[PDB]
Amino acid sequence: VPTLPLVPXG
Amino acid sequence: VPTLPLVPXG
Amino acid sequence: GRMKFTVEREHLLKPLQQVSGTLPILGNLLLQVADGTLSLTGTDLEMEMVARVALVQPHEPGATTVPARKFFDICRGLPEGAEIAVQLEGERMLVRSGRSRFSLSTLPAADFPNLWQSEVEFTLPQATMKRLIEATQFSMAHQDVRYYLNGMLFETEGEELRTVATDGHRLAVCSMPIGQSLPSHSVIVPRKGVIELMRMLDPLRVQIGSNNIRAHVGDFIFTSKLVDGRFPDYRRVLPKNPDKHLEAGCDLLKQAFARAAILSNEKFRGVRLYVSENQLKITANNPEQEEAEEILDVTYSGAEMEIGFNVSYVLDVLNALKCENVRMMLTDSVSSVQIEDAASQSAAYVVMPMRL
Amino acid sequence: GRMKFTVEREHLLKPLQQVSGTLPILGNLLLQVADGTLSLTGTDLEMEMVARVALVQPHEPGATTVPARKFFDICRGLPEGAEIAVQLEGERMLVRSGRSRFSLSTLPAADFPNLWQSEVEFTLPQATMKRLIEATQFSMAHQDVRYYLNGMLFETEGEELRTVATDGHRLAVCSMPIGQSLPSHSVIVPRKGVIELMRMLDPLRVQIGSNNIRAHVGDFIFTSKLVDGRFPDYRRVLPKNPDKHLEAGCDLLKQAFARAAILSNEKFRGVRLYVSENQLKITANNPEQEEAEEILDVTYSGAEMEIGFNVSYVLDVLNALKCENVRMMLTDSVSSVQIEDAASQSAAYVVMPMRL
Ligand SMILES: [Ca+2]
Ligand SMILES: [Ca+2]
Ligand SMILES: [Ca+2]
Ligand SMILES: [Ca+2]
Ligand SMILES: [Ca+2]
Ligand SMILES: [Ca+2]
Ligand SMILES: [Ca+2]
Ligand SMILES: [Ca+2]
Ligand SMILES: [Ca+2]
Ligand SMILES: [Ca+2]
Ligand SMILES: [Ca+2]
Ligand SMILES: [Ca+2]
Ligand SMILES: [Mg+2]
Ligand SMILES: [Mg+2]
Ligand SMILES: [Mg+2]
Ligand SMILES: [Mg+2]
Ligand SMILES: [Mg+2]
Ligand SMILES: [Mg+2]
Ligand SMILES: [Mg+2]
Ligand SMILES: [Mg+2]
Ligand SMILES: [Mg+2]
Ligand SMILES: [Mg+2]
Ligand code: NA
Ligand code: NA
Repeated sequence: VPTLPLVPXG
Repeated sequence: VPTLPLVPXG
Repeated sequence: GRMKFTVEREHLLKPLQQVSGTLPILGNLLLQVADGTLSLTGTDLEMEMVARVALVQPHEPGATTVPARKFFDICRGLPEGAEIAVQLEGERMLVRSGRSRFSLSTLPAADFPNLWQSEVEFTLPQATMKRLIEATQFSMAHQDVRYYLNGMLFETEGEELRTVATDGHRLAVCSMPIGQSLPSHSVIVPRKGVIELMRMLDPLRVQIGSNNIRAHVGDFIFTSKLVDGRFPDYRRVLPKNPDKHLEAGCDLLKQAFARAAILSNEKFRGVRLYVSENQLKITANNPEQEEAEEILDVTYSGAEMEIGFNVSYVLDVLNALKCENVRMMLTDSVSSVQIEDAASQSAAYVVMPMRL
Repeated sequence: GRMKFTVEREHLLKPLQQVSGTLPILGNLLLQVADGTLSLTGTDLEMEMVARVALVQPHEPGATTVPARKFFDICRGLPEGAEIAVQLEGERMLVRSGRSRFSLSTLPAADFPNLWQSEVEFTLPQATMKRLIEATQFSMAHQDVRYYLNGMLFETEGEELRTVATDGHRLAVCSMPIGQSLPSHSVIVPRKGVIELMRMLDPLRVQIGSNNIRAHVGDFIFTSKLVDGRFPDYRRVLPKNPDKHLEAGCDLLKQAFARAAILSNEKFRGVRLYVSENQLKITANNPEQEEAEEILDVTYSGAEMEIGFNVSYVLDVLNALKCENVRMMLTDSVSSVQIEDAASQSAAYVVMPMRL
C-alpha cells in the first residue's frame, strides 16, 4: 500500500 | 411509572 | 447436466431483492430449477421467504445455494435489460452477462434447511393486513424479558381479524372485517416476522398453523415460526367505564403535545394535562426549570382533572390515528386512558399515566 | 426595558435553522436586537455563523443567549404563519405565540465568545464555490495524525481559485476562473468549516484573513479558523510524464468497477486492471476464491500493462467526475495514475496503485 509522495509521510 | 394490568408484570 | 437457466434482469431483480431480506449457508439463497420455474429461498432458521420466477428461456433442472447479497448486488449492478445466464462449475456458480463474468462459491442444496400443519385459512386485501399491522406495530415491546410481548398477536374472531400489541406501558388493538366466518384462533408473530410480512404487502392468503404462520402474496410465500407464551387479553386492559370523554382535533392536539415535549425531561418525558370545561392545558418542565404551556379548545364537560403522561407514548398514538378528531376516555389520574378516532372504533389505544 | 421583538415564523425559521448548525453557552445562540435588526449567532469557539433578520414590527434593543436547538424546535413546531413574540423575564426568555408559551433558560450575552485581519477579498458565484468543494471534498483525510490533511486547501493564483485535498492515498485538485486578478494565497480550511460553508451555498463574498476565513452569503456571515501546517504541493504529486493514455465512457467504466468490487477483498478492496489495445479487463477476487471479470472496449494504443487499485478510491473519482468520458494517464504499475474528464482540465485526480 504505497503512498503518494507527500512530504512528509508518503 | 405504573404499568398496565398485564398478568404477569403489570 | 447440472442446473442452468437464463433470465432477464428485470424478471429476477425484485424477487431476488425480497428473498434476500449468521451461519454460512444461512447467508445463501437456495436456487431450484424445476418444471419451467426458478425458485429462490432465503431463511434464518425461524422464517423463510420463497419466490417463484417463470423461466421463458431453455433451462436445465437442478439446485444449488449461493451467497444472497452478492448475487443480488451483481444482478442489480448489471445494465438495464441485461440477460443473465447461470450455470454450475464444480463448487462455483458461474454468472455471465455481456462480457461480465462472476464465479460465486456455493454450498450444496441438500444442506439447506427446510421446515408444517395448517389450521385456519383466509384471504384478505393487502391494504387490510397493512392497516392492521400499522395500527399496532409501534406498541410492540423491544427485547422485553416477556418474549411473547416482542411480537404481535393475530387473532381471528367471528368475521374479523385482529392485531394486538403491548409493552406494558401502552397497548394497541385493531380489528377489521374479513367477510368470512372464521374459527377462533390467536397466535403470536415475532417482531421480525411482522417486519417481513410488511415488506411483502406491496390479495393475500394467510394460513395459521400449529407453530407457524404462512402468507401467500403473488409469487411469494413467507413462513414464520410463532412465539410461545400467553399473550395478554386486551379485553381486560381496556378501561372498564371511562366516564370523562374529551374530543379534540387530532392535528392541533398532536402539534401541541409535540411543542410541549421540547421542554419535558429528556429521560422521563412527562407532560401534565389539565382538563376543564371545553379546555385542555398541557404543561411540561425540565430539570433546568424551563416550562412550556399549551392551551387548546376541546369538547369536554366532565369534572376537572390533572393527569400525567409520557408524551412520546401519546404522540405515538396520535401519529398512528391519522384522523380528523380524537376521543380520549378518562377515569382518574392513576388509571389508563383509552384513545380512539372519534369517527371509528376499528382501533383502540390504552396508555398508562405517570404519577404527578 | 430589555430585549423584545415580534417576528413572523417564516422570517425566523431558515435563519434559525442555519445558525443552529459541548459547554452550555456554546449550545446557545446569541440574540441581539439593534437598529431594526435581529442578529443570531452560533459558535463552537473555532467557527461562527451570524444571521441578520429585518424586524418589521416594533422592538426594543438588547441581547441574550438562549438554547439553540430548543428555540429552533419551538419555532418550527408552531403553526405556519405564526407570529412569535420574545421578551426577557429574569433569567429566562419568554416566547409567546397564540396560546403557546415557552420559558427558556438564558445565559448573559456578555459571556458569549467573540472573535480579525483581512488579506484578500473576492466575489464568485455560489455554484462555482460549490463545484470547487464538491470536486475535492471526498479526498480529504479523516482524523489523520497530519492535522493539515483533515481539511481543504483554498488557493488563489492569477485569476483562479483552487481547492486541493489529499489523504496520502489519493489527491483531488480543482481550479476555476474568478475573473478578478488575485494575490497568491493558500490557506487550509478545516473539514468542519468546509461542511459549514457548503450548508450556506443554497453571489458569495470571501475574505481570507491571517488565521481565519469569512464567507458572506445573503444575510449570513460565516467565519472559520484556519489550520496551521504545511499542506502538500499538488504540483509535485501529479505524475510527471504519464505516457499511456486510456479513454473510456465514464458510466460504463464506473458500472464495471462497481460490479467487480462486489467480489473484491472486503478489507483491501483490490482490483486488477489489464490494459491492452483498445481494451480494459478488470478482475477482482477474494479470500473465498470468488472471481469477477469485466471486459470493456476503450481507446488505448500503448504497451500492455497490469496495475492494481483500491476500487473504492477509483469509484470515488468516477462518481465525482459526472462526465461523458474519462481519461486515465498511466506510467507504470507502481506509480500513481492521473484521472480527468476527457473534455475538461478544471479538475484532476491522482490515485496511488496497490502492489499486485
Ligand atoms: Ca433483455
Ligand atoms: Ca426492462
Ligand atoms: Ca468446469
Ligand atoms: Ca461466499
Ligand atoms: Ca370526526
Ligand atoms: Ca364504529
Ligand atoms: Ca402571520
Ligand atoms: Ca407563510
Ligand atoms: Ca417578570
Ligand atoms: Ca437550557
Ligand atoms: Ca467527452
Ligand atoms: Ca481544457
Ligand atoms: Mg467458474
Ligand atoms: Mg419447504
Ligand atoms: Mg416491499
Ligand atoms: Mg391476561
Ligand atoms: Mg388501569
Ligand atoms: Mg417566563
Ligand atoms: Mg463578532
Ligand atoms: Mg443549506
Ligand atoms: Mg510538498
Ligand atoms: Mg507516484
Ligand atoms: Na418535568
Ligand atoms: Na483480491
